Amino acid sequence: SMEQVAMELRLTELTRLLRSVLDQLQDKDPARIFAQPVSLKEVPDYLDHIKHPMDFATMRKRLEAQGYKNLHEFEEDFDLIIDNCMKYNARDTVFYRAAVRLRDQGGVVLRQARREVDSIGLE
Ligand SMILES: COc1cc2c(cc1OC)CN(C(C)=O)CC2
Repeated sequence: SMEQVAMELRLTELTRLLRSVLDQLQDKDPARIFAQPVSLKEVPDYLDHIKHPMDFATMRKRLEAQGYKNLHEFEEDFDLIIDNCMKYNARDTVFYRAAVRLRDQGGVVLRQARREVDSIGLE
């Protein structure tokens, strides 16, 4: 149907905006602490601690398969990256501190992304 096509154009547009958001967020991680899944070879007990792992590579895979239906679902995954890290690692670690900085700097980006999604009506 034409309606289904229109929907898919909207999803494609959202995906384009979210790709830009994701790039901007990952720039705020120059250490690449959050670029890849935490390795279960180097951290074998990780899944005992964290029930829903997330990282930028995994987000990007879902993104390019148009797997985010709205900004909220994307934000959920971003929050998982930050929140998992702040649980697993202690406050005095480079990991925890990197998560705080990512959260603080990313909020700026996400604040405007929400306005843009609403404004352009991508949902
Ligand atoms: C072995 O290598 C790494 C280990 C970890 C991280 C990053 C790494 O390399 C980039 C990040 N971490 C998080 C997000 O909890 C702690 C574990």
